[PDB]
Amino acid sequence: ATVNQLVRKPRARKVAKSNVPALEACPQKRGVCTRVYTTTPKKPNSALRKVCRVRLTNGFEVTSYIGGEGHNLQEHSVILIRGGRVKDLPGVRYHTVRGALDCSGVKDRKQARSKYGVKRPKA
Amino acid sequence: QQLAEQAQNHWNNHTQVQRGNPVRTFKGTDFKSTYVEKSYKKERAEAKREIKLVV
RNA sequence: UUAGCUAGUAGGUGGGGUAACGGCUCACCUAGGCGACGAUCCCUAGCUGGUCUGAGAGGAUGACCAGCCACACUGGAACUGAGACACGGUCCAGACUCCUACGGGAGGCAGCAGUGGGGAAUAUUGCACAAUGGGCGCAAGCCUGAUGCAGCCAUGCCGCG
RNA sequence: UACCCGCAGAAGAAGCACCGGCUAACUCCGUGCCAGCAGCCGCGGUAAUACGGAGGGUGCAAGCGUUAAUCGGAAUUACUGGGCGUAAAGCGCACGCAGGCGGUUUGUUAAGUCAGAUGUGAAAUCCCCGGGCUCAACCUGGGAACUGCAUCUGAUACUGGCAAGCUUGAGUCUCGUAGAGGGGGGUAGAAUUCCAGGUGUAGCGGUGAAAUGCGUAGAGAUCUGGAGGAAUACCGGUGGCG
RNA sequence: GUACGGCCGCAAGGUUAAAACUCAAAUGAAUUGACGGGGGCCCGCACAAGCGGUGGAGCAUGUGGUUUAAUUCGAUGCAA
RNA sequence: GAGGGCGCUUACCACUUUGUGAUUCAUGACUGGGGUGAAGUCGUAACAAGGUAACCGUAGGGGAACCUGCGGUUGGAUCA
Ligand SMILES: [Mg+2]
Ligand SMILES: [Mg+2]
Ligand SMILES: [Mg+2]
Ligand SMILES: [Mg+2]
Ligand SMILES: [Mg+2]
Ligand SMILES: [Mg+2]
Ligand SMILES: [Mg+2]
Ligand SMILES: [Mg+2]
Ligand SMILES: [Mg+2]
Ligand SMILES: [Mg+2]
Ligand SMILES: [Mg+2]
Ligand SMILES: [Mg+2]
Ligand SMILES: [Mg+2]
Ligand SMILES: [Mg+2]
Ligand SMILES: [Mg+2]
Ligand SMILES: [Mg+2]
Ligand SMILES: [Mg+2]
Ligand SMILES: [Mg+2]
Ligand SMILES: [Mg+2]
Ligand SMILES: [Mg+2]
Ligand SMILES: [Mg+2]
Ligand SMILES: [Mg+2]
Ligand SMILES: [Mg+2]
Ligand SMILES: [Mg+2]
Ligand SMILES: [Mg+2]
Ligand SMILES: [Mg+2]
Ligand SMILES: [Mg+2]
Ligand SMILES: [Mg+2]
Ligand SMILES: [Mg+2]
Ligand SMILES: [Mg+2]
Ligand SMILES: [Mg+2]
Ligand SMILES: [Mg+2]
Ligand SMILES: [Mg+2]
Ligand SMILES: [Mg+2]
Ligand SMILES: [Mg+2]
Ligand SMILES: [Mg+2]
Ligand SMILES: [Mg+2]
Ligand SMILES: [Mg+2]
Ligand SMILES: [Mg+2]
Ligand SMILES: [Mg+2]
Ligand SMILES: [Mg+2]
Ligand SMILES: [Mg+2]
Ligand SMILES: [Mg+2]
Ligand SMILES: [Mg+2]
Ligand SMILES: [Mg+2]
Ligand SMILES: [Mg+2]
Ligand SMILES: [Mg+2]
Ligand SMILES: [Mg+2]
Ligand SMILES: [Mg+2]
Ligand SMILES: [Mg+2]
Ligand SMILES: [Mg+2]
Repeated sequence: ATVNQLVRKPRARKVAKSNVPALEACPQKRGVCTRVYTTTPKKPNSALRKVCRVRLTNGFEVTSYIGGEGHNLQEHSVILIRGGRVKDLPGVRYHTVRGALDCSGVKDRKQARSKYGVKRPKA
Repeated sequence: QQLAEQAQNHWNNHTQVQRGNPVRTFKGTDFKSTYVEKSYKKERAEAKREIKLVV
């Protein structure tokens, strides 16, 4: 607090690390599904959350959530991840973009379509 | 060892269950979740706040 | 959680060299020089005007425009030259690509378009020298992918339906 | 080409996100901790404004959401502008070099500081007053600014430098006073244990109770003598010294 | 206050001192309770003092279990 | 003749070569601990005097929390 103490050693501010380190400051990254499966959340939730171990281009191998109802993802499916944490899943910090290069949109979604890559249905 | 690995292959080949006439039945109760949370601080505190907001 | 570093090193006399001062270089003499006011070593990094945010102080940042710097496939070198150790100049060596009659030769888009690639992602192998500017020329004029424009994209801002 | 004029026809032109709270906007149906949502809290286990659909609405609009990144909010690195008894935070304590800071008077100097001026701080950019594209974006004239730096001129309260001082800080000297303050060497008394011996005899010791153990090879008890080590009842005190 | 590295130590270890990963808390003080093999006071057939019981027996009754075609459903600590 | 040029030669030097360090990245049998999960086994250490007051430093011991010795602290209840 004393100004001499500061002059000798200034305020060392909080260094802050990114919580999405695999994307490397890139808004989206392409990766290949190494494994596609479902995992049980932690307490207090319960489900079979749909997730995939995916190997990005930059070499990292992460685990990515598969949003929406039903998916076509399999091994070798080339997808995009976009960052975004799934709190109730330990160590799943990326969301799989729907409508992105293999990941088909959610079938029969009529609202909030854009977040799931579904075209506007035609009458 | 070869019959063990071939039993793995047997699973890979015709493992899928043929449903009908159970040989025996086991009356248990589990395999999804047995959690009540018991910590009625949150659930009742949000309800508390929501009621204050509404009224 | 890098504490010692430095022998042309620091200074001097003299000689040499430069467009010019200088250990810039050489001989010899001195034994100095840097370092907690962070030397040295490691990592990262072009710098700035500025940009974004912020009441401000600050924090981050350095795309476009402009000033400075550095580089021209990589490693060196000089030559010409007022100016370079020189993007589309030269010599050598290396990696790669190409030609060869196998003896030997050729090339360098980080100029403008463009191609393959990488990537989440970034455009047309366009028109013109008509304006501005530049090189040469007495001048006309020639050259000018600078530049003026056009094409593509909702990428941003603004306007309108 | 900008721009201007004429024709016909509403013609050719509205999407995205969200509606539990934070957050503007609630209902039904499907579903039942499943499917799934989620930025935090959390929703979901049969009447779900939180999931999926519809109606409605809300915010935005040729955009709208998600993601990435920076700043903010974060006074959450507190220079402006934090805190340290117990929330994280006072070194175990002192001595002390560099460093920071410095009682009080005059004079000098004028470094810091201050006033002015000069040179500069490229242009663009931000900002202000106007002008031009039908407005705006955009372009643009002038100005202010560029909080900085250097030079000169001047000011002297403060800080700094220098010279002299002064005694209130600090320090010495004289006489005493109290103290388990420290080091060294002696010494005293009580007690423990042991050894020797006397008497004496059947238990001693121990715990909540017991047993292990010590005892007839005489314990335990009591007395005398001897040895040795350690700590100093009372004084003794929310007393002292450090 | 750990690893690694440095210094120190005869050794024990001391000192300096991170990071990944992870949770939405962790904490401090105080408040109302409850709880205590904490304290105090008072009371209950609470113990004590007494009397007679149940648990053994046969039977009634209800229940659990079992069985069956069904042995209808409920009650199922004290408080079935 | 002077002088130049070529050649030759020495100096400086890039490629490259050698030896030995260093440092950083990845990886490695096995191993140390850590976090998280599901809440399984052994105990019940701490929280009340938590049933042996707790904790701090150290030393030793022990399936494990821990136990014990020495010093310290109150961040200890009770004392009617
Ligand atoms: Mg709550
Ligand atoms: Mg000289
Ligand atoms: Mg660089
Ligand atoms: Mg602020
Ligand atoms: Mg070159
Ligand atoms: Mg290249
Ligand atoms: Mg020339
Ligand atoms: Mg020349
Ligand atoms: Mg050059
Ligand atoms: Mg070129
Ligand atoms: Mg190009
Ligand atoms: Mg070419
Ligand atoms: Mg291409
Ligand atoms: Mg690609
Ligand atoms: Mg194209
Ligand atoms: Mg021209
Ligand atoms: Mg030409
Ligand atoms: Mg447009
Ligand atoms: Mg909605
Ligand atoms: Mg509302
Ligand atoms: Mg939603
Ligand atoms: Mg339910
Ligand atoms: Mg319903
Ligand atoms: Mg919601
Ligand atoms: Mg701040
Ligand atoms: Mg922030
Ligand atoms: Mg604070
Ligand atoms: Mg504490
Ligand atoms: Mg504390
Ligand atoms: Mg202290
Ligand atoms: Mg003074
Ligand atoms: Mg001055
Ligand atoms: Mg001035
Ligand atoms: Mg300017
Ligand atoms: Mg106007
Ligand atoms: Mg003075
Ligand atoms: Mg005097
Ligand atoms: Mg340690
Ligand atoms: Mg508390
Ligand atoms: Mg009580
Ligand atoms: Mg009784
Ligand atoms: Mg009976
Ligand atoms: Mg009976
Ligand atoms: Mg019955
Ligand atoms: Mg009853
Ligand atoms: Mg204990
Ligand atoms: Mg216990
Ligand atoms: Mg016990
Ligand atoms: Mg205890
Ligand atoms: Mg305790
Ligand atoms: Mg023990």
